[PDB]
Amino acid sequence: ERLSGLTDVDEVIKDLSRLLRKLVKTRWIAVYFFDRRDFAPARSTGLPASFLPVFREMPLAPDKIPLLKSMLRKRQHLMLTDPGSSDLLTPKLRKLLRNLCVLAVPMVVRTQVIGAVFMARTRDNPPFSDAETAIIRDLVSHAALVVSHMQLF
Amino acid sequence: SGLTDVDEVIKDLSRLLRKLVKTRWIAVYFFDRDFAPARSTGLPASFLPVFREMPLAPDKIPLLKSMLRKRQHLMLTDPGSSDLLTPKLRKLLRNLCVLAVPMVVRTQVIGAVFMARTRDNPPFSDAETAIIRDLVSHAALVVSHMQLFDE
Repeated sequence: ERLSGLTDVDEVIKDLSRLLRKLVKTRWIAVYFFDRRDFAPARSTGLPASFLPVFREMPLAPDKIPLLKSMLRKRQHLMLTDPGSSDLLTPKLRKLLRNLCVLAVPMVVRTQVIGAVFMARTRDNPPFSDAETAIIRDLVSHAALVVSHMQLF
Repeated sequence: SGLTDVDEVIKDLSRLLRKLVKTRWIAVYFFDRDFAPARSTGLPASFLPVFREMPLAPDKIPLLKSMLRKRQHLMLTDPGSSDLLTPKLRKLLRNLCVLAVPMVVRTQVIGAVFMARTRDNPPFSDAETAIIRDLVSHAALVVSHMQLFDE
């Protein structure tokens, strides 16, 4: 009956996160929307409790984080299999993510980036495969289209 | 140019269902007031003309009417003896266990997925139907958005 009940972007992101975790083995998932020129934290699932305040308060600025600027410019996914030693991250982020393989998937609708989904698992596990990534990219693209219809209001 | 379309979502749903829940076949329909064939996977050759040309009318098939009213998935382990089917479907499906799953967005039925196994194999379990519900709900919402705002 009211538009608010039909445009609930957070329930879309919750459902997306749950389904991804059920389909692909992951330590955690962190979803951001593209605002202010930067990515704002939307929802995480599986982060260690101590890192939840960090996630909730830390915007991600492409101008500070080369990986993110690349993802945004190319409108394509990127994976870091050794973030600890990557110049494409901030010193802060290299340390935070040092034990992790990180897949960065932009939320793209037509030609535009509206957000990003980051998925992580520990580096002693195999990196995300092409097969896993194909599923992820599909599901994120579905969610992005839905969210974009909703954010029109 | 969009990163997906209704056809690609249905192919994706079909692939994931087939991967995660072993079936003989699946058949997906859109709800129009009857169900129109969308795509099948795994049907024998001889029945592809039947699938392509047999709309399913709830007014004629009580099982489908129940599915549509209740917004519930329904399983028949013995279609041959079932009063909730037509003579045609009783014969067609006599050797199978069939799960009927509605494609629902906020109470609205937009389609259905039928999944079959042979009667000789284990029927679908509650664990299997939970997986199915999750996948079908996702597809339903995306498809409904596309049908409404993009097509």
